[PDB]
Amino acid sequence: AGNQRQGVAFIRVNGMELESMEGASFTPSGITREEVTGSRVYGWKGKPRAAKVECKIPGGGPIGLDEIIDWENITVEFQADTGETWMLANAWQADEPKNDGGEISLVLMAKQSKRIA
Amino acid sequence: AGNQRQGVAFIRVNGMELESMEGASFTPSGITREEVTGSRVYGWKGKPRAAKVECKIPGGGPIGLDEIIDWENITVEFQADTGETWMLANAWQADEPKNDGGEISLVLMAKQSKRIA
Amino acid sequence: SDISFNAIPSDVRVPLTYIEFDNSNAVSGTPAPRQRVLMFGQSGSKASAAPNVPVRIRSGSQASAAFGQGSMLALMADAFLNANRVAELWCIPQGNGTGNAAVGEISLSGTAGENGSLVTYIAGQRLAVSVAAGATGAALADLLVARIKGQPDLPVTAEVRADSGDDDTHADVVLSAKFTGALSAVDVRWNYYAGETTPYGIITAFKAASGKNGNPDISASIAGMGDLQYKYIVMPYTDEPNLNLLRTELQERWGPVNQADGFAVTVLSGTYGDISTFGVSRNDHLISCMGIAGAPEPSYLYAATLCAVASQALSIDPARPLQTLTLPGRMPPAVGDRFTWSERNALLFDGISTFNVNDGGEMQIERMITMYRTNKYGDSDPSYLNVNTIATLSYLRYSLRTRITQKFPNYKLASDGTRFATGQAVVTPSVIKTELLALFEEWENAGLVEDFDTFKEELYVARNKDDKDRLDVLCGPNLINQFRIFAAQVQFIL
Amino acid sequence: SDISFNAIPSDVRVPLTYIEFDNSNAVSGTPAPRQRVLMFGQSGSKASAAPNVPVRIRSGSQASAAFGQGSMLALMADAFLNANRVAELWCIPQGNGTGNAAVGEISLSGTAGENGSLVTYIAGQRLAVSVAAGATGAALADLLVARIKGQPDLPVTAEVRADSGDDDTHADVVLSAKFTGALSAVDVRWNYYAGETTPYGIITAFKAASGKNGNPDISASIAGMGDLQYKYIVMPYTDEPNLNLLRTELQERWGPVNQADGFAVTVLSGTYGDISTFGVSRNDHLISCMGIAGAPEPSYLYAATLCAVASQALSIDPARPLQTLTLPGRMPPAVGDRFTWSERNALLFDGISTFNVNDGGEMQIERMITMYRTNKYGDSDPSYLNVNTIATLSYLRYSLRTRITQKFPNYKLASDGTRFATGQAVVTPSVIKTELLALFEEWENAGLVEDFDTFKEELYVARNKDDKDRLDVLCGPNLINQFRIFAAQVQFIL
Repeated sequence: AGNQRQGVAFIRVNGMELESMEGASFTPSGITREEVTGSRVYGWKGKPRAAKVECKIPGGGPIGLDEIIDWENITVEFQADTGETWMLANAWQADEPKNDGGEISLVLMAKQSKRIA
Repeated sequence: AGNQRQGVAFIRVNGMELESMEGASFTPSGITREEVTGSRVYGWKGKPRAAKVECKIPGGGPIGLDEIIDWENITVEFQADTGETWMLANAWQADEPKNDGGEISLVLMAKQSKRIA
Repeated sequence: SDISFNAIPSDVRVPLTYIEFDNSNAVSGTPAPRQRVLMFGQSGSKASAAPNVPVRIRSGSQASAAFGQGSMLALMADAFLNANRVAELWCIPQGNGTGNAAVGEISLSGTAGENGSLVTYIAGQRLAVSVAAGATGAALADLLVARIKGQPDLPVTAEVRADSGDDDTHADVVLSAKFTGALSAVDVRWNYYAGETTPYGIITAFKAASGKNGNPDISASIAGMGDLQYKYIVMPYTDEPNLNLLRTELQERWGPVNQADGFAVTVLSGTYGDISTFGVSRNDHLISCMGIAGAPEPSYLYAATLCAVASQALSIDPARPLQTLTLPGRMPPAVGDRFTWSERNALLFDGISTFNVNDGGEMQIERMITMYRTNKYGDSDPSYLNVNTIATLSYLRYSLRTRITQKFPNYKLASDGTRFATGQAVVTPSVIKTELLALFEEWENAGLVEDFDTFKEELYVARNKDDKDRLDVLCGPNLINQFRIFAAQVQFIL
Repeated sequence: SDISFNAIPSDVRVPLTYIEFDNSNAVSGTPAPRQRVLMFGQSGSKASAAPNVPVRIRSGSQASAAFGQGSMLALMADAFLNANRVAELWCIPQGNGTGNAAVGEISLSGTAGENGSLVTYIAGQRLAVSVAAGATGAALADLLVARIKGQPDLPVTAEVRADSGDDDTHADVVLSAKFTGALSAVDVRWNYYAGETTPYGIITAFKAASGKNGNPDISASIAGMGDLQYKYIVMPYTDEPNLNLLRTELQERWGPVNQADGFAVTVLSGTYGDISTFGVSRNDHLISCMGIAGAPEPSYLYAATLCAVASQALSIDPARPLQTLTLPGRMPPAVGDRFTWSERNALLFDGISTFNVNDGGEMQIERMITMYRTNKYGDSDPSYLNVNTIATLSYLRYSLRTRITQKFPNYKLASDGTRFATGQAVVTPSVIKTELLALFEEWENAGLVEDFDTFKEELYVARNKDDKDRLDVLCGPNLINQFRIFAAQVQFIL
């Protein structure tokens, strides 16, 4: 809004909004720039990057864990409470999913994310 | 001032002052001196260094994240509240930008910084 | 529409490959906004281009068709395109001027007593006719007339004439130019290269015309140029009435109002004294003239080639000196007609540029300077002397304009020390100070300015107390030096 | 209106960027109320500035245009601006004085027997003319006259003259200054740097004028200065009638009534005895003079440079000694014309400041002291000696005035011990006591005063028993010392 800052974020997979915990991460897909020095400082150098979305889901919810561990081609939407939205298409569930005391960690990853709306 | 010490720092990119969090870093560009010992202590040895500016920006602000991840040739100005100013020209956004709970980390980097004003 | 296609319909639907052959070597019409040049020249009869109207020329054949074969402008355009194929070329024709079309006559007499060849150089073009034993002057004149009629690029027409009670061998050829003007006169030589000689018993002579012609007026042409930025201008007419208008227009464009920088390159052909007098007379900082004596080719060809080379070199880099660049296809004068070291030094001190002759037959630029010699009060002034200075100043102005109009499209002005805080799109004189410092860093890294601390200490940015919407800045750059003179002293021990 | 714009209209509405190039290097007109200085100087003919009227000068070209090229004031302003670009500069022209414009003649005779060069230094300006084998003195004189006419910054005019029954080689050049005064005479040298010599067979000599000139009156100029506070004043006229008026005005300003502190910096050129006599004669604590013998450059240039350097240094800090600061662009005298250690020590004991020559060719300040030498009863007095003392006293007075006028704009006075209670805006002598103690703490932290307990014990604040609206305070500060002499003794063991 006029002075509103981002306090919470919403993550939606295939239209189902996920019961996400506090502290949800988001890494846009782009170019990672490194540093080059020889006898002096010369410039930077690029490296491709992949979009990542991280969150935590309580256990026993509407969405089962077997469904979570079987996501290969899904649509992930990351929306901030202020109104900023990013869309991830053909995403997949990466890393090892674990149910640690009712906490399930999602590492939903995609090869390209664009800022819609 | 007469007894004023640095309490806060302001970072401005292309004239837009950034909404920076507490604890903003700044590494001047110069020569890093190492240590040389053989059978005795002989002296030091140099190595080039690159200017770095680090800060954090809240999510949902006036400046979008897509703009942040697309900075290749920008002007970065680091000014202390007391009056010390450093200018970074032809800077770029380095490392991986992440939106972790409304926090965006900037690693704005340049190959040379001079103290203006 | 960049490539002009012939006999290929624009509405073709058969999927295949269409290949055409054309002898003329056209130039790609890629826009070059930073390399727009303009050329002034005369057009002869049978021309299809309206006078005082600029037209884009991209091939020699197109120029010849538009301005007529053998015209001044067509030859100048061909010379420019034979050396620079990257810059935009615009040519605007002129009128006809005042004077007479006659330029002189070539007198041939005597009889040849041995086999040989007769080589005549008219306007820098070699014309060779075989000479047989016992041949008379009249037959050689007829062969020369036929050869001249064969050549379509000569800006002269030749007719045979024989009269008087002299021997039948004598017969002189009358030459008439294709246009009227001060540059209609041409040069005639019979031996330029080594191993060439007149056959024995043949007497050759050339008598120039007595009348004097005048260059056509350029007021309509200078008024109809347009509003584009022509960075370089080619003016062959070296006369006071035209140069005054050109200087007025250029100095009106050079001012902070128009900001459309322009430069003019001219070449003057004549004796050393005349060149020195002209250079002393003119005191403009926007025109550079190169003096040459006894040039086999007309002056405007040299002017076109020099302007093309200089434009390309300065567009590549505005600070690199023009010290050893060569002019392709331009014949240097004779050995006895070249200026000595003292003459070249005096010409450089008199505001006249000088050239040099390579170890072979190539002609190379030596040093390019402007006509500016005297301060406003009458003292000597080394500023505005080298063409590199003007080029660098123009580039700096363009870069500053681009940076200001790009980084700050439309902002709001506030005084220094006011508390505006984050978010607002206001500009403080300190902001402009920092942006100018960054631009200066870019300039220094590009290799244009040398000293940074002095520039920073001499900077001053402030608001205007009357306009309230105008920001006044006073800056001084230290233009970098050029490597010109290498003085050495050798102390041998033997 | 801080930046003077040329050819740029003040009423422009097209939104764009306007860029102009100007050769003159102007100085920003930022106000500097604490660094206002005034300069006295003569103006030659063709001047456009009204006499006895102060004008703000911000560039060398503006000064030259206003006071005429080659004038004393223009050269002084250029010298000041070449070393100090932060202080406000005000220049007030003078009249013409009495005397004659002739300053001497340069006599050249003989013939050159070898190739070489002739270098003549007139008023500290190098003038080199090429010398050819067999050249006569008359030709060299003509070349020298042409070179002098070429140089517009020389405050002399040169004419050639040849007569008498001597050889045709002999021909002397007559020099005439651009203004009349005691400083119109100049110095002429033929060899200043190493590796320079007169060509063999050439005899050169200089004969100075016999008449004596007088400095113009400054009564109108000193009356028309205004009411501003000129902290530093440049006076080149070293004569008793002018210095008496300057001393009267300065001591009237130095008093507690006017409170507009001012200082004057002068340079006297002459023999050691004359400098010593002048220093002994003058006994003022508001004027500092530096003595120099055999100076290639005129005295006022040294005065301007020294005043600029001293003003900047004292404005940065009033307590830092002036021990190693260098004077940029000022040529030191010859090796045999520099004062020895004993001469410098005697000059310092005689109230004359001394300079020093750096390891290279740079001239540096050695120690700056005032003319004050003698107590009122005739005894010796070390007070009011160093310029740092006067600067510190002026700064302390200004700071105390500012603090009193700021913390207590308009109050009401009550006696000590009265019961006024909270709320009322009355002031007690104890309040002023505490405020003075706090200001003294600030002064000590700033690095100006050393001892606090003694200052507190010597303080005394009381009301006046007659005015009833005036508070009388008597305080004594302990001005901090400066590190001048480092005495060492080495006891080697070998």
